[PDB]
Amino acid sequence: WGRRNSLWPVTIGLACCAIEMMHTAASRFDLDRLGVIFRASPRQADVLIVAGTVVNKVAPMLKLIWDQMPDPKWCISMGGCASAGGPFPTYSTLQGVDRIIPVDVYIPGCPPTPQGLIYGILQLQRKIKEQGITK
Amino acid sequence: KLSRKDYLNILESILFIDFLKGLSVTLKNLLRRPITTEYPKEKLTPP
Amino acid sequence: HRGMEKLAENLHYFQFIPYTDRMDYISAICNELAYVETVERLLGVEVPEKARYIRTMFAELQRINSHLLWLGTGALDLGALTVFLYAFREREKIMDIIEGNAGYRLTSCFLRIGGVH
Ligand code: SF4
Repeated sequence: WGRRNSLWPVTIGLACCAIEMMHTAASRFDLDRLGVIFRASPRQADVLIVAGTVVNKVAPMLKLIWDQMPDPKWCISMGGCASAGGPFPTYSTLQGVDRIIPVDVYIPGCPPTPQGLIYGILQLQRKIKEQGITK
Repeated sequence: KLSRKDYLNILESILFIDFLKGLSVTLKNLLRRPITTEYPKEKLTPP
Repeated sequence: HRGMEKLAENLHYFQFIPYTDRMDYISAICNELAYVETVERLLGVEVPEKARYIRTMFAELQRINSHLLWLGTGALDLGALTVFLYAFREREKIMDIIEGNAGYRLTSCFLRIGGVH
């Protein structure tokens, strides 16, 4: 329920979904009680949180940040833009980050509320808690 | 001849450290209930 | 760049309001006011008094909310994270008012062509 197993994610703020990310980190919601350290350097991070829409111009740059992370890693696509392309079916928008980087949790919303982002993280933890529990 | 004395000066503490101690009246008083609405335990209901 | 100007060419005027929120996502109601005020000129739509004051008031609450973010992120740039917490403490109050009335925290989608939702 409450695990000392810490998670070190890198928040990739690209659009509006990033503003809601800051509100979750602030004094109103306490995302620390869940063991989220939030390191800023991608070299020492294991969870890639894509918060915002990914433009085709940013796709090669984002993929590089992913391959540059240690192998025990997960990825959370916050909002529909990073999940499936969101409300932008246009010539310059990448329809979902899972097309260039596997994602483990999709958080719907435009943008999701701070609690929705928290529930989404618990879901990632739920997965990991029983990912090392089967085999 | 006779000459009285004054004790005033550039002794700005009569009104400067007074304002600096204002932080002790606000920052110290800011130790109230935590604004945090813990989630998953104790959710904020949407309007 | 997601093609905003090209998305408008394929949508009706009222359908573009939610896309204006996603331009300056920090002050969505302000974006809507600019757009809606423009379309209302093209279509020649008068806005009732109650809505005019609701627009003006909510547009100003967004300006405070937007300057708080610029001040909070501006403070965050030089450490002094204590200002970031206070700035966002006040932003949470403005969002509680906007969310309760518009229905969404950031992308309000409160204005409508002809008044407010
Ligand atoms: S999911 Fe919605 S709020 Fe998030 S970046 Fe995309 S359009 Fe903006």
